[PDB]
Amino acid sequence: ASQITIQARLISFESNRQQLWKLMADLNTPLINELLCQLGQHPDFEKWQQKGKLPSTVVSQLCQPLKTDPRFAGQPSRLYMSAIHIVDYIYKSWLAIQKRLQQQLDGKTRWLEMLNSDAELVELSGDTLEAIRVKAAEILAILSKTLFDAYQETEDIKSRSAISYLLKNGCKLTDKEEDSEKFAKRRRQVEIQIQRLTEKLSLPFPLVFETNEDMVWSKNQKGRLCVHFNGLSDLIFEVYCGNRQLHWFQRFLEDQQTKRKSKNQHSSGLFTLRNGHLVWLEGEGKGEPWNLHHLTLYCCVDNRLWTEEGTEIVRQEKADEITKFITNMKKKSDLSDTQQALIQRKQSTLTRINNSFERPSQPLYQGQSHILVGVSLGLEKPATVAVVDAIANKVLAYRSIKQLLGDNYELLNRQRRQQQYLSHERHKAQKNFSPNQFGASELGQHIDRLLAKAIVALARTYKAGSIVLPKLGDMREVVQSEIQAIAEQKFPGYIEGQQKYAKQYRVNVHRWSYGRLIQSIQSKAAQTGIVIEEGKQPIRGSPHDKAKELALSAYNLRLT
RNA sequence: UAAUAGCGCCGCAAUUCAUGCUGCUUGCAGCCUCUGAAUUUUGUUAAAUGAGGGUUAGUUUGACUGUAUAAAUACAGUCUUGCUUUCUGACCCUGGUAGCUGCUCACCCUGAUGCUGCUGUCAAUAGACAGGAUAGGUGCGCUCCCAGCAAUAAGGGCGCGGAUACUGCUGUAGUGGCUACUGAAUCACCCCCGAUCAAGGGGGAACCCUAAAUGGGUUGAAAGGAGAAGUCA
DNA sequence: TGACTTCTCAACCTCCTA
DNA sequence: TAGGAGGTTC
Repeated sequence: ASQITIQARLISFESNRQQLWKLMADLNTPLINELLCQLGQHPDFEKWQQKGKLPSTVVSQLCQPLKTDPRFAGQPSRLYMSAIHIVDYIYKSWLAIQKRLQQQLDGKTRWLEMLNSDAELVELSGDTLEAIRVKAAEILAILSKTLFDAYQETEDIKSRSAISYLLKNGCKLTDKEEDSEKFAKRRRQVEIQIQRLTEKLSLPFPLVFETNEDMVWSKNQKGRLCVHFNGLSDLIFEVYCGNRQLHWFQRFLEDQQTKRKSKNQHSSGLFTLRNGHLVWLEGEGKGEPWNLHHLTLYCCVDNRLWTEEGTEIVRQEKADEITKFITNMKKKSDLSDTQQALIQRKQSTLTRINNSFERPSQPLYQGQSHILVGVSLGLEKPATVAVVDAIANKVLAYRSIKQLLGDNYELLNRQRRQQQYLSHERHKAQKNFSPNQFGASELGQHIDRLLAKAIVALARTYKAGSIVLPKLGDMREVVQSEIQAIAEQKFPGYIEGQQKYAKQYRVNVHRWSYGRLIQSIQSKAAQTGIVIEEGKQPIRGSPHDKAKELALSAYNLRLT
């Protein structure tokens, strides 16, 4: 899985864009709005929230009686299926948050009604917690996924209270056979949250085209690349890309022509194009929306398919997941009419997958993960690295933040200054204020990408097999402890001065964005081929020592 | 006149070290000369930082094929489109006229993450006019500090009216926001005519090659994953 | 507004036209 | 015969 997206503006006639704006802003988004509302008031909605799996076909079923509606008609099949898909996945994320809120409220009402304190536990249930806690401990600690699911399932007052007590007490050899505070705070926090939940119980949507061939490519008489989409072939758009992204688009036309010249003996499905959104960006100025906003294509390209050697890897992934799909469907005896069509399409792909298109030749680097580049995140130094051997105990080479961001350091300093300025402005914004993006930029993202590129390049230089990153959850405790450590480093025991310096430090050296950095490193390493493991950053020590010990802890846990 | 102190940065040291340097002794010995790391420690007649607002489908970071090359990388060949960004420059500016609106003010007192703070010129009024990013303080900034103002922090006091949730003492008066039209730059060696849902076309200069031929070249660089939704603050 | 979190990332088989 | 648009699916 190395999916990446390229983009290119689409230029066409005004009449060619008035059709696309009206078709989408007036008919396709309202279909998504109505499909979202209907999926919410569906009777089975609370059944879905209990699970994480909205049914495969439900969003489609609510759309078939909606395609013929007076206000949702005239949409191309791809436009309709895109809207359905939009409702499934846009409303997917929507109802995911929905069942978080709705089902959390339901559980809080329920836990409030059932879970109780130690005193009420003794009064109603009255079971000795040590005995049942130790029994459950010897049941689970002595595939524990089944046991954790069982804990997730047990809801009776005594059973849920005792199993949660065992889970939160350490579920292990703890000499303190105490702390009814576990389910006490459980019920208390539940009551507070149920109180809260009792009190509180201009751009159209994109066009996801899940089929690669729904975009048909052609070369203009001037040599420019052109696109027209399935369902709208009278609408022709010209690809205004950049030369860096051009070799993808020339690959699209070449790949499509190659399938044509073989009389569809080639499997679109090894295409370097997987799908493509068709969004409208936002323009500055005035005017009818089609003349202001720039239509933009967002093609998702599996970068692994570019090389011929990489294609065989994809050729092996699909030929394995699909031959399993066949066997999974071959055990059933239902033998539906259109089901056998689906069965038919599968063996068609297997036969069509062994016909190779011309792709470049690359000896994909083989990575031995024994080397462990360890990356340490903090406040004073935003990020430091340590290339350390694990079989030995020597550090091959450290690099600090001033040394990974070559010529990008002034960027870090001015980004810290900007993050100070923007935070002061947001605090000054109070509750009533104009939009707070005034003066904001994506300098933080540029730095979080420059840093990931350098870290991965350093890993590749030393043949590193893995890059180790701190768990993002432990990034508030770590920064708080680093502030404390700096405080006692400056003021030894003068507590007043320590607090004052902590305040003044938080004023200037703001918290970094340790989510975009971990995500950008995950993207870059995955693109290059370096697997990423996660360890536990040590609480104290010098940043270089913290990085080295993180890297070693990662290997120690890998040994398990 | 004053900016003390604090806090963050950035050098500059100084020391200790290796991820260095050096030596083979090949994992030890030195060394700090570069490169870093880690302290602390100054703010030099200075080193490096450096935050008023804007302007380019700017340039550079590119693809394929071949060669050298294990690779990188180099070189040659062929192609080239303008996306979204981060810088570095260069340049422009310190806006106007119209409307529509928001807030805040009887009067005190403290003083906020409050506002203001440039150079001349003419006043010395409170404002012009010229300049203009060097712009109160420190090497450089700050919510810190200094100076004025402070009704537009919050709190306290407290006069008269009307009401008996709260009002009035309030002038565009001061500061905001919005829209519409306008002012300048509209760029990447420079200049001119143009495109800007598309368009480039010309004309110079320096330099290099070349004696010399708009003969050719060259006249800043980098990075990519985008959409949607929800939650927290 | 910032920060976080979740999700998204087809494909050949038809029938139709030229 | 060679595309274009629709169809359907866990």
